[PDB]
Amino acid sequence: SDWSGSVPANAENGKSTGLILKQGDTISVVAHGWVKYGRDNVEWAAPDGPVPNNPQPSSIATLVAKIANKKFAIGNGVLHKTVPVDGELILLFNDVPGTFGDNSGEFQVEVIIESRYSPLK
Ligand SMILES: OC[C@H]1O[C@H](OC[C@H]2O[C@H](O[C@]3(CO)O[C@H](CO)[C@@H](O)[C@@H]3O)[C@H](O)[C@@H](O)[C@@H]2O)[C@H](O)[C@@H](O)[C@H]1O
Ligand SMILES: [Ca+2]
Repeated sequence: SDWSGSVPANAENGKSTGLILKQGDTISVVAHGWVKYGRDNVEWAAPDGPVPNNPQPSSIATLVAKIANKKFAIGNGVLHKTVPVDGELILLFNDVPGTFGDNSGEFQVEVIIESRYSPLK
């Protein structure tokens, strides 16, 4: 993997991967494991999001990619997706701001930069 590490659910600013992406690059991601987005026994999330017996609002408590303050869905993973904007890849458990204090656990995530942008010409 270009980067492998943990994404803590309680990190309100996510986990910086150090991968500096450019528009037109392609990346793949897979994310494993389980986190809590609250203290109650039902408030569990996979990267794809809350367990559906306790749904939360759109995008909340899901694993997203933050690139230059833009957010993109990742969830359990993506394959060979084109990057739309330049920026460092930050992986984030997208809880509601200010509600990370009751979060626990971490995802195990792998990122591969499948290609760096180069046009056919
Ligand atoms: O949406 C993100 C948010 O989800 C959870 O909070 C929403 C949850 O709040 C209330 O649930 C309880 C009731 O006591 O209140 C706390 C809120 O932190 C929960 O632990 C507990 O279940 C509502 O009554 C529920 O309908 C609603 O789903 C999570 O707790 C927050 O930290 C935040 O991540
Ligand atoms: Ca929370």
